Amino acid sequence: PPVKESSFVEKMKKTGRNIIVFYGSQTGTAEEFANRLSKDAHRYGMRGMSADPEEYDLADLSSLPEIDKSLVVFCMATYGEGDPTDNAQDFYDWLQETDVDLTGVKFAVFGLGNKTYEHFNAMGKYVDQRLEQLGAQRIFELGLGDDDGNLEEDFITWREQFWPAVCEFFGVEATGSIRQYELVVHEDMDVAKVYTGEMGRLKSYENQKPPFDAKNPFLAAVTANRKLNQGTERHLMHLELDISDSKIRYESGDHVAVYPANDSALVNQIGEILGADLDVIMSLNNLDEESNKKHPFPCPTTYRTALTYYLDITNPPRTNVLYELAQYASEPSEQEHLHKMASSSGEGKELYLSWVVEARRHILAILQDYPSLRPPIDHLCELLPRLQARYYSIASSSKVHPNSVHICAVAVEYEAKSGRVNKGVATSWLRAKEPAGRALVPMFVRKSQFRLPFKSTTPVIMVGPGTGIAPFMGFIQERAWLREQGKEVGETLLYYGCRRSDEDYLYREELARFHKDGALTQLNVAFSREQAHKVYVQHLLKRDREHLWKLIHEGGAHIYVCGFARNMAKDVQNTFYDIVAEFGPMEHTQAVDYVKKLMTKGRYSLDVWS
Ligand SMILES: Cc1cc2nc3c(=O)[nH]c(=O)nc-3n(C[C@H](O)[C@H](O)[C@H](O)COP(=O)(O)OP(=O)(O)OC[C@H]3O[C@@H](n4cnc5c(N)ncnc54)[C@H](O)[C@@H]3O)c2cc1C
Ligand SMILES: Cc1cc2nc3c(=O)[nH]c(=O)nc-3n(C[C@H](O)[C@H](O)[C@H](O)COP(=O)(O)O)c2cc1C
Repeated sequence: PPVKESSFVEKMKKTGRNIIVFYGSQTGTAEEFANRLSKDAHRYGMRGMSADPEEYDLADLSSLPEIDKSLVVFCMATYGEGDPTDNAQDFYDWLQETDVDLTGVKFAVFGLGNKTYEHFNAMGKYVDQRLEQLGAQRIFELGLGDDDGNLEEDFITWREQFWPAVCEFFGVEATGSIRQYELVVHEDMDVAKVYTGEMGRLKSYENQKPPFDAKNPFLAAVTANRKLNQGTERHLMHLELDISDSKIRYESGDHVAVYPANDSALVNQIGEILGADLDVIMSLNNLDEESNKKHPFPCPTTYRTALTYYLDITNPPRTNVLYELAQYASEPSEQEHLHKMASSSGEGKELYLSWVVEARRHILAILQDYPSLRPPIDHLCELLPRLQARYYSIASSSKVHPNSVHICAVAVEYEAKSGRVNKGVATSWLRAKEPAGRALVPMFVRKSQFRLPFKSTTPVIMVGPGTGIAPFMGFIQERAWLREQGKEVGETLLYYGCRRSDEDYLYREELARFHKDGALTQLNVAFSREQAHKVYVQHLLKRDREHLWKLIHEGGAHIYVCGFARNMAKDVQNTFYDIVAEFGPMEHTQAVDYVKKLMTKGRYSLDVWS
């Protein structure tokens, strides 16, 4: 229940703006595009602004025609079941209820989707179709960005054609380095007025007061951090975060989010190579005193702190960041390279995709491989995108561990084609937390729809290969609990998979116990590498087809699938089609409808992380 800002049309009028770009984003991709489009307004004699549809009354769209050459653009990402992003929720519901007339409104839509989902860019497709039905006229074709390929490139391609169309329609042409903030170094700063990594209110990390959430995370102490796998090929860990006194509620199936810190050595190095003093206390105030975002991140603060807690310094810099940096490359060929990274075709496009994206070169890596690139630290901090929270499937039951949130994660570390060893931000940070001054992890809980059945007699079929075992340790703790409580619990099956029982069989002992005690009716483990051929969880599902069909069709069984690989989820889904087709019996097509029907009925749940 946020307090809506005043009419954005009136705001546009007052600031002389004629184009507004709204973003339907969840993890910032769409926000960045909207901001990039809004910044483009200038290059064409127009003045724009970006905005969060949740903070406004979209009904005011009907007043947009009161501004000459007015235009509204929508950058929307599609989520769970072709649903809108949280922030675009009210807009979505509204578009369904309203009879409002938008005659004279000119709009354009760029959708962010993926093709590896049942409803590709549903949101974008809807916003674009609905706006026309209400009477608004499309000024440029709907953009169907695909994140399965390179969304960034699609955006660039769409955009390179968007503006010429807009210029042609409105009768305006092009006009051939604009900074969003100004630097204000502080000399006398009461130490108590300097942000040191809090996400929200000053000193909120130190003075913790409920309720806790994304904007006011609870600093949970790590009471446990142990190695889960037996071998050393990889490092899988299990942590326990104490949420006592936080008044935080959670149930198995929910995800726990964390705000990490970047590697100090990496931060230190970025400062070193630029010759900048990371310990300078300062602020970056928006040059547009009209905007609401007065700072790119909590200020005043030091660079070190920004680079440490507020900025992303590990993922590959996007085209516009490289483009704005070119100016700081004292070597011609390098300045040229950076400048051409944003090309929509040719060698320039090939270089960004192979040398930047594919090689996973972070900013420091680019500063090293292009020795002439020596930008001022403050302009860099303005260009780098914000550091995001990382999510994890809570690996414990709140009925058994009401005061603790468990995590099961695989540490990320790999060789990038850039030649260096890339480290996962959150997993490295977590791996380093020792129970000891106790080690704290800023966190919060995100409710999900991944839940055990309400009726305890209902059979549960769990499929979780590798790290996907995470949410299931909670389910098993819970089901075992329901039994201890004397209640009647139906069958609980676990289809787990790993490479070798002696390499990475997670929770081998715990699972063994649950099975012996009957908490786990069946412990089916696929050891993918203990023989020449691959053996995965679906092969076991196929093996037990007769019993699973009995549990599903006549037992009311609920199915759960969790893990990284989207392909694994598809393979598992395919096996269920075949099981249903065989024992119905029924044709493949009907088996597909049957299984997809289990989903819409809440009997087939997924928690895929890719
Ligand atoms: C809802 C949800 C639930 C999840 N649950 C868990 C969980 O419970 N347990 C768990 O282990 N993870 C889980 N994750 C993944 C987790 O959120 C993080 O993405 C993961 O821990 C890595 O984060 P990080 O900051 O350590 O690495 P980051 O710095 O975020 O780097 C991640 C990126 O590195 C790149 N990358 C990784 N390996 C390679 C490679 N070898 N070659 C090239 N590029 C590579 C990819 O772009 C990958 O996206 C879940 C994710 C989501 C969204
Ligand atoms: C949990 C989750 C669910 C998604 N569901 C869909 C979907 O149904 N359809 C689709 O086209 N894309 C889907 N996507 C892909 C996103 O729309 C795409 O990655 C978008 O770039 C994210 O933008 P954002 O960072 O602005 O939220 C999903 C991504 C996640 C993480």
